[PDB]
Amino acid sequence: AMEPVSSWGNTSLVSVDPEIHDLIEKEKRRQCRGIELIASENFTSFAVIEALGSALTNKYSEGIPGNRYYGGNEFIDEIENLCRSRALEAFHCDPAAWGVNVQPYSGSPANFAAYTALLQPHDRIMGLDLPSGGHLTHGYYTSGGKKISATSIYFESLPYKVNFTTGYIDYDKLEEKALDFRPKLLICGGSAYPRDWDYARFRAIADKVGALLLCDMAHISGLVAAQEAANPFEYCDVVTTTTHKSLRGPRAGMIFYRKGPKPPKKGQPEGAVYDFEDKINFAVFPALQGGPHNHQIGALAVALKQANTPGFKVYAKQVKANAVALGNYLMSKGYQIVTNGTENHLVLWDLRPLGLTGNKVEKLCDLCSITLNKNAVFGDSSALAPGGVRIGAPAMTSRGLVEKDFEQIGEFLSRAVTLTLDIQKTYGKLLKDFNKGLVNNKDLDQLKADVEKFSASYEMPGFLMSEMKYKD
Amino acid sequence: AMEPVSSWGNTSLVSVDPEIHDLIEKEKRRQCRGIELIASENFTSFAVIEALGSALTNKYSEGIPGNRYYGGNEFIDEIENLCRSRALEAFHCDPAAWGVNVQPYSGSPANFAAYTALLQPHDRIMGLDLPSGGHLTHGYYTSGGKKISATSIYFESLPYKVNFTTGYIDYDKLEEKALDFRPKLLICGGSAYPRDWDYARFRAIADKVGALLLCDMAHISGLVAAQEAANPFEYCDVVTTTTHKSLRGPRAGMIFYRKGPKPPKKGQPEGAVYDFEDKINFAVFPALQGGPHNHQIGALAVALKQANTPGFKVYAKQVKANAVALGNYLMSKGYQIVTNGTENHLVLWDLRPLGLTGNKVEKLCDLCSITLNKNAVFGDSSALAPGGVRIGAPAMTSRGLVEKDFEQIGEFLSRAVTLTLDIQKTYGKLLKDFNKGLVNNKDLDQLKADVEKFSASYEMPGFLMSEMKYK
Amino acid sequence: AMEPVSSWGNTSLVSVDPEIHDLIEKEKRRQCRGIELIASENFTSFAVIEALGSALTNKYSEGIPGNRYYGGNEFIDEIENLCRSRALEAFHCDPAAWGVNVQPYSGSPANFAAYTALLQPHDRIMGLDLPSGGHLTHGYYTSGGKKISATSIYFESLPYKVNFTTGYIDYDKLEEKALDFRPKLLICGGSAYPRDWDYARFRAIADKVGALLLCDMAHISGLVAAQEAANPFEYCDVVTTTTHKSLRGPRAGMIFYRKGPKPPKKGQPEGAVYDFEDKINFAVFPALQGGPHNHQIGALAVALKQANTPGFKVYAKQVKANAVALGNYLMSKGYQIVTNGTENHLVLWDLRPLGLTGNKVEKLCDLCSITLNKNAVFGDSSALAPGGVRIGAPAMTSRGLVEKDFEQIGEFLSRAVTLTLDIQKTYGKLLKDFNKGLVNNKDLDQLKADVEKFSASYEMPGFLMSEMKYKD
Amino acid sequence: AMEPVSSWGNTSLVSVDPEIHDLIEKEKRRQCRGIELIASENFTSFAVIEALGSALTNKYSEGIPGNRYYGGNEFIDEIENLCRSRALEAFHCDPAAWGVNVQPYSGSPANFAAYTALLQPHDRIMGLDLPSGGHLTHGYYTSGGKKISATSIYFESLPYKVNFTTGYIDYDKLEEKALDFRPKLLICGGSAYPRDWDYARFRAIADKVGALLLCDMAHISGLVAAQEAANPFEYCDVVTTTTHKSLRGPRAGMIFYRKGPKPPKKGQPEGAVYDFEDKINFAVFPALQGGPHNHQIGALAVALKQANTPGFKVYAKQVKANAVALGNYLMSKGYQIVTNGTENHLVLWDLRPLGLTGNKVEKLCDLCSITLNKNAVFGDSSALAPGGVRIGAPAMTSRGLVEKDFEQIGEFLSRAVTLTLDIQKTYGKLLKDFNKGLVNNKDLDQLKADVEKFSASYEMPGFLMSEMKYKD
Repeated sequence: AMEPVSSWGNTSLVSVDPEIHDLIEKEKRRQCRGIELIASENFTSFAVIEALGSALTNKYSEGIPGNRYYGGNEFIDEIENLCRSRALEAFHCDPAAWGVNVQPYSGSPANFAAYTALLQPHDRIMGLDLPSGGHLTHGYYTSGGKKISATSIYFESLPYKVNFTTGYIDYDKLEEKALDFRPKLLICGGSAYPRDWDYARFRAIADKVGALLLCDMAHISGLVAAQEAANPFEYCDVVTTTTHKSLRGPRAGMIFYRKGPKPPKKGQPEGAVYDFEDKINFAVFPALQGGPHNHQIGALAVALKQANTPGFKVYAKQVKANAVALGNYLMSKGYQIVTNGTENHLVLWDLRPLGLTGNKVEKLCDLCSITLNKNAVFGDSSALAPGGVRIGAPAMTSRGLVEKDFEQIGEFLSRAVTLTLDIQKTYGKLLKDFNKGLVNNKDLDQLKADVEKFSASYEMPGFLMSEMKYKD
Repeated sequence: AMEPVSSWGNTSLVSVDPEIHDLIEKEKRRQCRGIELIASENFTSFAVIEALGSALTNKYSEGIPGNRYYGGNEFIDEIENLCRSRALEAFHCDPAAWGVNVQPYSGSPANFAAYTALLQPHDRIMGLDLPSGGHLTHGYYTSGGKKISATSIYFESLPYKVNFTTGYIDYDKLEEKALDFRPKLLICGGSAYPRDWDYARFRAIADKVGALLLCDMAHISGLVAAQEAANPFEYCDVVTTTTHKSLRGPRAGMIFYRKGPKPPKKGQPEGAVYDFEDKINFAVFPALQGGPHNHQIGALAVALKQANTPGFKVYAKQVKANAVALGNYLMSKGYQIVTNGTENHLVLWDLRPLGLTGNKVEKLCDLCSITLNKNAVFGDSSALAPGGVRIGAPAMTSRGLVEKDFEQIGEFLSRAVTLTLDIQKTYGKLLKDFNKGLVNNKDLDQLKADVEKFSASYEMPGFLMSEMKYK
Repeated sequence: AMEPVSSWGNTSLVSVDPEIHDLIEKEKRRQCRGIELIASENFTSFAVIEALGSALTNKYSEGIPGNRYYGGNEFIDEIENLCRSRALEAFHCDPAAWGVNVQPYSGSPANFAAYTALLQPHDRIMGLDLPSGGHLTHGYYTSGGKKISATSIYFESLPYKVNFTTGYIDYDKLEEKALDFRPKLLICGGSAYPRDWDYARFRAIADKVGALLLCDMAHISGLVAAQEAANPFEYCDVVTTTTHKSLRGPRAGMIFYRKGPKPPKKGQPEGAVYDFEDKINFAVFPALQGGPHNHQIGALAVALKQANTPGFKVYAKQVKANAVALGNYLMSKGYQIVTNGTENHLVLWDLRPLGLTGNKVEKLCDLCSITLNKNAVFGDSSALAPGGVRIGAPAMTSRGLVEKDFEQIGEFLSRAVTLTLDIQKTYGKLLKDFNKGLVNNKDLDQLKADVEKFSASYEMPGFLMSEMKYKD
Repeated sequence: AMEPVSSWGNTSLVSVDPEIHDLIEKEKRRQCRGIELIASENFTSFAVIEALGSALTNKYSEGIPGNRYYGGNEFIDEIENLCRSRALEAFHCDPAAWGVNVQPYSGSPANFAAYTALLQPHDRIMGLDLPSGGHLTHGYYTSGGKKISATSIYFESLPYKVNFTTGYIDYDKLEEKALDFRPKLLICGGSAYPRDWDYARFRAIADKVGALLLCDMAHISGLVAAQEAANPFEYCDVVTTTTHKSLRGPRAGMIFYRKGPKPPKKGQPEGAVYDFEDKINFAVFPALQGGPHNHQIGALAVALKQANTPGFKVYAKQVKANAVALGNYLMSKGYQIVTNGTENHLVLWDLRPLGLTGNKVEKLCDLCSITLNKNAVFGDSSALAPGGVRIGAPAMTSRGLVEKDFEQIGEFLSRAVTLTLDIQKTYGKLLKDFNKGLVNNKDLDQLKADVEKFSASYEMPGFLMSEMKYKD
């Protein structure tokens, strides 16, 4: 006789699996007690989480609204239709001119499905170089010829770079490379670029070379929705994105695409219309994915309602103000940040004038509950180790921090790199020598204590600190 | 001034987004007031759902445990390590001989990651034909040459088929085709095959052509774990799977791969070891995916603990017994099911002797709250419309139903097919004429009321019916 | 000062390069003192050879008539236009329905240019399996997965086979395979098939799968021109060929292609015309080849004028009659030939009922001035060594031999096989042991003397035996 | 009842095919009554032509010497062995360190076989841009992305260019592009570059990216053999070539390749040996070609003996001296040539200061029996039409012309461009209007008469003007 539904199927997690419950509670405390500066990280809302953890996971719904493979989809269809319509609203798109597919499981699935829809295998693609701040999904191969990204495995990629002196995208060199290489797809957007993008110039270049133009706005999508960044939809054919990061939603992806008549073009028929919609939907399903994750789609619909509010626009402004305040604090102490400022959510800190690598600063910061990541500076790939760190404002801004709180984060960071220099001075630059300073270091222990006391004093979206298992 | 954190960030869904809360409540009612017979569907536990909706969604953890790109992953690592060890335990794998990657976002990403790891672009692949019960991810192109599956877009696929007459896999024709085509990868496993798989013969055939052998056990993984189906790990190089369907977990995928010393093969260096682990891990990340969905991984760990219990084995046996009881009931009424029985969780009902297409039955059933799906029968890819339906036992067995209950489902299905025949008699075979009978049909109305009364009488996992909005 | 023009530039070969002159003279003697049974070989006319060795080699003429890259092509254009129209005439083609490109350097270039014109890289192709009598250029990979043919390197091939019992093409199994594999191109034609081809059935199969249909008629082109074989042009979209072999011309290739209105079809616009011409021309140049070999094209024009005569049809009839006579002779001695006959220029002799490999017979025959070649039988690839030999009539028919002379060739072959059996009896079946009987063998010596006396008694086209350096 | 062998088979071309005989005679007169300035053109010897037009055309010899598929090859083997040894000797190669395959049907087949042997489909290749003086076989795709060369269809090509100001190869931009693109094969060699090549620098660049280094020496091979050009074999892995053009042989190709121990390198296993020989032979046959053209191989053997003489070195010196004399003559009259000189067999004349396109000069020259061709200048591809012409010295040098005679060619070319300007002045720059001056133009008729009288005063290799049908 089967174990009754009430026993295996309705009992709470704490009773069914205490081991996993305890680990989630330790993770909740860790999220409270640290300074989260990873620029792709955020803390999403309880309401998002409630839709994410729901019976929507129980429904297979292959196809799209109106064109499903089987039945029972009356309410899945309303949810997905509402999610699509809220996505277009949040990004201020006319539905007569733009559509969206909200089924991609995450950002990288969204990008590969866009490529699969738009290109043939082996077609040429250009994206921002990884050491210049691009993302793996935009193409990456090593100097030894090893194809790392599946984009470089299944297509033919060539990167473009920032100017090695200024840290800005070298638009003239990109134009020159694209005229030589003739990509079928030109990608803009990136993961570690501290300035806004000139989409109008990308459109000029794409038109010269005959390329499709795609923007991957994953890192900045919250700023785009809030009209706190340049609008890629004004110039790009397709726009991909994650829904987490600065949009503060669940982990998922979206693909936006143009619809309707095409703008006037050289020697090509009158009345021509875009033909992206069917290709993109078909690439997502049946080509690449299986059943949608309807709980993710439901949670995304919640996130998009939350993003299309006056409150979210104030958040987006504060994210930017906090990044500027942190960058200015660091610069005031003599530190050097790439381009000497920022226009978005992140700062790139050049550690070479300190004689440090980002590997050392990242390792020491992680030991005092500050999470950031090493990052190449000025597009360099010849340095043994990356010469900088990337630091982002979205996550701590979501916990209510404002400029003065980010200036205190700046001083914690200044303390961290001072300790890092102290270790390197005492023990040396070699990592097995540097590691000697990371154990039994009372100054490091004290910085960890200060960081955790600071972090633990702010609110937290998504769960109630007052009810968590580990409150200290 | 920013909105307080508590306002946007801690308020419940019912208050933040009443529209979406209301649609989830309507869907909750729909799930426990219908007869869910879609063979890939199941109803997972509240414990899984609680880990799924958790703060684990807030952590980026690119890499694998012990080799992460970022810091702060001390507890993510413990969760993923526990998930991996529980997956190996559920499927009775020696960790010295098998590893697993639990990051694939779903079943289809798991398969494409496995192909990326093991194959070069345009390498040849063979899998069960979609009309014979295979899955899209095993390859599919149309008679017109259109490449539908990404597997057929980026690789070179060729399907193998069931026997036209018996409905069993034709292993002799498969071996003949594999000798001619010389796949680099032979895929076993399927989505609509009602019998178990001769893995030993797949290994014999793979060895004759020097192919890798992969089993996609997505549909039967719960039966495999409970040792209620033959074990593909005994013979396959790699096993991919979903974690929902018969395994009753979250939507996610896993890739299992051999590790350690290889068994003897002529032309193989003494001491040779498998080299799958690094290639599979690398294909998942950095090649294809980005950050893992750690809430899925935590929820999967819960599901794998629940699966590795005596209770789950009782469930898996009951799923099979319910599928048999339903198949036997239909055959007792004179209906025809493919291979005249089943060895797993599903039954294929051949509707051709009735003069009915699968879509007519699927449509009428959906209007009386019975969800199944049309399905080709005996590998047929000529017929205008599929000639059968596929019915699965996992989801309703999860609501506590046993053989007698599945015999009542059988009577509901008999009534549905009778009503379909009645409409076809009166309005005709053209779908545009048939549809006229689906409106203002008092027989159809009554069948729906009966089905929903029936479905209402059983328990429901994952949420409390006593708390739902629409009772 | 430079060497005077008349010294290096006008002096005869005999004086400029006595070493090569001597070698050509030894090869001329070899050609008219042996029995040439290689089914792909012929002996061409002096008039072809005079055009082949001419000042036409000095002219670069990239492009096609009416559309060259260079000037100075007035007379080259006239020659190439003549050659094209003579090609269409020789194969009874309406020039409104068919065109031809005569620039391919040889047969294998003609095939690859056709694939490049018609297909995308990695498209699927089906041709007759090499062990079933197909050609390497139709696709060939080993059981170990080694891609041997460029066709299998750059495209995706799958072969079809003869019936393993009867030796005929298994058309039902071909249709079954084509429906599964769905090639974009189906190839017919072969190098070692003793029967004619059911082109109507290939067309029915190609239409069922939507394939283009190509005939590589290289081996039988002279028979086709003479209307002594079924006409591939009635059913195939494209026909490729060598111009040597049974057509008796220089070594070159041609690609014929349909032009003008298409036959009725589903989903095809009314008034649709074939679109092969520009693609095939462009594939030959600029895609694959460089300057045409105008001496080849001039020599080909001569051969096509010679092929379109009553006398050539009599020759083609005689070729067939001689192959049948030889096959009948062998069968009357108890030997076995595949399909128990022939309908074209060649015979496939099954040596397995004699306990012999084709390798042994080919080697002993070669030492006795009989040239043929080993060949698989009944499509077998599992054997160690091929179990048969292929024998063709075109070359010795060109020296004037008729049925009774080919029956004498049969008796030489019987003697050769009897000698091979005697050697195998004395020295063994292992090839290394067998070879011991091929040195200082009195009966081998005698058979060689008799073969060469026989061969020397016939006329020889292409050069004057009365003027050659080595007459005895 | 066959036609007698002597009738179709031994009768002379003049009797068998008067139409073709007549056209070859017209082409013979055209060759020795005009000024041949096509830099890829030459006039080969009668001795070469005698081997080219010979019974060697009758022999199938698939395989290589010592590894043939069937028999009868005793003398074909001696010829091909002698051809290969004479090729290595003419290019001063140690046969322990270099091998050669002499079967490629022409230059473009030689290149594609080398690519098939060395590379996988879609591998990256870099070669000199067509507008910068490269060859189609090195890669070519249009600005619209149309893949023109098979090299660009089956592989992934990217060109490098000359400096737009100086006309020399821009080695710095080449190294920059190779570092970004990471080709598997770097190609040097070209069709319209007037300076020598820095092979040592190409090797430095190839080593930085791990590429193979191939030289296509087709245009300069006679200079390389004569040690009148830098030696590509010192630095390249593989060298391909035509055998016509400056080497003055038949139309054929060769692939040379290193063998034996590899030179020391970092990360290179000790004792490493080259692995090209089998891959290249196998690519030529069976992968790409069928039977060798043994008449081309014999004619090539002749040409290689003629090339390895002191007389040929004086020819190569004179070719270069004649190109310099012509370039200096044009510069003395105020014309501009690219790089202000030449180091090889050709000159590039920049017509832009005159307001002329090469199209107009080439067409007017063709009308007065001067054959040259238009050519892009300084790597420009933006012009509506090329701004230069390319002029080569090999063909007229082979008819015995020396510096004084090339200065008369220079004055003839000055007269041609002066008349071209006259037509343009009176009718206009639109080629539609320009053509109005090319008919019934008295100065144009007189220049033609002066050119043909001059040309008739020189000797002619390959045939006897005293025996030709169409004398003056």
